[PDB]
Amino acid sequence: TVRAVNAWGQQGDPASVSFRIAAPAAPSRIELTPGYFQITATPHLAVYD
Amino acid sequence: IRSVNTVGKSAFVEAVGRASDDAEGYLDFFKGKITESHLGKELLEKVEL
Amino acid sequence: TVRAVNAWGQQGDPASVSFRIAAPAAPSRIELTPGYFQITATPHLAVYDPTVQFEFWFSEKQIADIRQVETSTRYLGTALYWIAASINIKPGHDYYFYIRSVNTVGKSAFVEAVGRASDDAEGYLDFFKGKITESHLGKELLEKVEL
Amino acid sequence: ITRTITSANIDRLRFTFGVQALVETTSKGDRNPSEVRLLVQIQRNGGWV
Repeated sequence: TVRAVNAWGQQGDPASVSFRIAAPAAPSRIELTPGYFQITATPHLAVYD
Repeated sequence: IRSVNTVGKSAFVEAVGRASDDAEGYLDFFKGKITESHLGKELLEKVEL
Repeated sequence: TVRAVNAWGQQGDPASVSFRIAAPAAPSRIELTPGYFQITATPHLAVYDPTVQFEFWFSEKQIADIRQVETSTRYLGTALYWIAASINIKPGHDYYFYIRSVNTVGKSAFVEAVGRASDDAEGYLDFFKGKITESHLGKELLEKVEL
Repeated sequence: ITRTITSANIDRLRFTFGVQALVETTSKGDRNPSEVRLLVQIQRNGGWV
């Protein structure tokens, strides 16, 4: 909420805006490339993040 | 797999994978280099016989 | 530009200094150490530049134009070092790498490196010097045993 | 470096010195501080002090 203060100290009517901080999303897909005796997992997301 | 940030964590995601099964491709590297030395004792007695 | 302001508010003659923020430099040398079926690329720079991280692009065939590299090749990923272990990597064939440094401010130009997997088959087989037994031979070779 | 003073009425003298850099770079690329030493000499009596 932001209010504008005069030189004499008075305060105007309020104006507001709301935002959200969010937890990361789960991986959309996991790529598995078989190896000799190893397996490699490279997770990927739709959004770069 | 779950994504982790400084602010929070996501939910787990499941993936299933296996190692490589193309044994012939791996053996093609040893196409000509197997000699009598690599043979076992139970196979050398065949050589003498 | 810095100027000195009096107590009464006046401003003095200006003084100036100029600096430049620059994109990271391209890798100088790329070290390629062959493995069993894997190749390891470790880029290096003359200057330390702690901010830089390297970007690897893998190509089966040599690319004629550096501008074409971004489209034709495949984007392996970004890290300090990368290893490419898969079936497709074979000792007989040659494989090409393209590496560019990436920062928050900008990116460098692509650099090309050519590498191949290890070919010392006898050194690998020395691990199996005595452990081959009758089980490991195939059917076409066991009929030899009976014959 | 040496210079001579020829003015008649002076009461104090100020010397502005400095270094262009002091960073020391290791083989790996780490950077460490260093040090340097200076002496300011005036020819009192017959010998430099």
